[PDB]
Amino acid sequence: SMSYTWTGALITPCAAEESKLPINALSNSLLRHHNMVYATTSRSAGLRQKKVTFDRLQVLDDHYRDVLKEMKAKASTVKAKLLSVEEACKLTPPHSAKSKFGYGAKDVRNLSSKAVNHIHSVWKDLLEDTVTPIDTTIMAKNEVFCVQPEKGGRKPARLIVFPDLGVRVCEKMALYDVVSTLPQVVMGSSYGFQYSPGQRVEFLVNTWKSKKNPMGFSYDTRCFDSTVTENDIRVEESIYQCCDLAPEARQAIKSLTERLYIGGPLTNSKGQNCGYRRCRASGVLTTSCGNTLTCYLKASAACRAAKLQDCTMLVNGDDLVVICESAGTQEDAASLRVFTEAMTRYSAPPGDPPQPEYDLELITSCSSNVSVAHDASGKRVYYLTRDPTTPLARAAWETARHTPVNSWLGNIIMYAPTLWARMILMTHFFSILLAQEQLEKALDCQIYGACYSIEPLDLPQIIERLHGLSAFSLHSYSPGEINRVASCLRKLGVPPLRAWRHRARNVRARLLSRGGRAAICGKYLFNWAVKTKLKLTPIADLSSWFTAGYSGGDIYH
Ligand SMILES: *[C@H](c1ccc(Br)cc1)[C@H]1SC(=S)N(NS(=O)(=O)c2ccccc2)C1=O
Repeated sequence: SMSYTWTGALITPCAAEESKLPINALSNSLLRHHNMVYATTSRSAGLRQKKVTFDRLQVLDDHYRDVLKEMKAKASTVKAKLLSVEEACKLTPPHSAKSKFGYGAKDVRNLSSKAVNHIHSVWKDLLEDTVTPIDTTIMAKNEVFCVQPEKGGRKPARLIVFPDLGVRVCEKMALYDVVSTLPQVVMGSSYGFQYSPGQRVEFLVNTWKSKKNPMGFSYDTRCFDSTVTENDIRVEESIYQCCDLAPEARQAIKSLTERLYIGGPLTNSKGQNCGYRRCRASGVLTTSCGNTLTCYLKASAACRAAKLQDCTMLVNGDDLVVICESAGTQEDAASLRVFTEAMTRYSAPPGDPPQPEYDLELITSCSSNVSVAHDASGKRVYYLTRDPTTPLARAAWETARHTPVNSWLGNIIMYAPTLWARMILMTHFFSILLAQEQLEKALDCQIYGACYSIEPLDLPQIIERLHGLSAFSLHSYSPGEINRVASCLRKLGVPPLRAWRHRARNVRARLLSRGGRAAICGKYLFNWAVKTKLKLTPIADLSSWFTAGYSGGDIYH
């Protein structure tokens, strides 16, 4: 069926939309080519609609059924429970989109009588009606990027589809525990959200070394959400139903699946009917879990169809990487086309066709790649990195304009061992925090889709816990990594690394002259900036951060 059907009504904005990076002294000192940084807006929604709208002609085979069978067997061993209205309300982000029935995220978190009553009535409607399509709002996402001349154009805005706040609270009650525990059980080590960046690198390296003649590849599905069929979503529901669940959950899950997940009417911000959706909604609680399960199911089946030897996959939503035994270059090339053919039959054709890679560092998955550096003793240390273009463009944007989400802080946390996060992001932001006396100001940042409130002075502790002490001592980075960073800086007009060193020395001294954690930040985060290095001893439970994915799931921790 068609992923979407449009009426003609436009996807409209609910507020003023900034698209250009304003000229600001603070952001200018980080990146000069401001004209290269932009934010997508509803003005390009039409271009995105055209791409995400198409007919899916899914054909399933024995490989697919066999894998599905094994997945259900593992799901049957999982026991999940309903969340109380209180527990679901507590997971609601402080600034989540307010309901259209006269109450908001604030009312929900505070458990206002009006919020709790509407929630109760929505829940009861789910149990009493498992057919009537639930309404959803379609909006254009505003995200920041850097222009890519070679691409031939700017990126169109992504579309987000989400139901009313009351429905979202009910999703949590019926499914938060399921999406939070089921995937790792069904997928095992292949479930990518159970890993911190370091654990991810460890799994990738160990897996790579476990092959006699390693070969790996990432598979990029073109418009994954749109390729997800009504059958995929119902198969996904059957996997959830294999769990040990309370009658109410079972009923609410069937209802949400039939009324929301498999499709429904699309309404713009003006209240007009934009059309109908018959694919995955980007903005529901099950998006990440459903996508991961679906990608895994299809990729696993396609691995068997292609007869790939000793395969090992790592899946994060639609992000997929496969490492296996090579059979020669020509044979690997033929095997990948077979893999692609199967994925296509399963309704998941490629954006870019997959390419066999024989060097681990050259495999980009989930926009990242493993690279190597050395600690103080000269020992090899593998770590996760990525091209810094987007992180830098977003850092500049967030420096000029106050934003609810601080992607720069998530980037420092996730890519703390990288030379770019250390020399540029840490330096630039601590300099600003010092200037504004906001070192103790807590900030919101997304990690695996979930929202966390983090204090920047806690960075040293967070980084040590997540990456170990080596994150503060890495040096002698690879030639490839060094060149990518250097190239990115010239393109964006970002000052050279040597200039950042000078800035860091100044920032470092200022933090050391201050109290508590500020001195620890100066000592640990900027030890790389001084020749006479201090002794980095262990600093005198972030497990919940890397347990499951929640992208588009309206989760606040
Ligand atoms: C790809 C991804 C990148 C790094 C890792 Br360790 C896992 C997966 C996608 S999946 C996802 S959700 N995110 N957002 S994140 O919150 O994991 C994040 C934020 C900032 C830097 C890196 C990762 C991805 O990036």
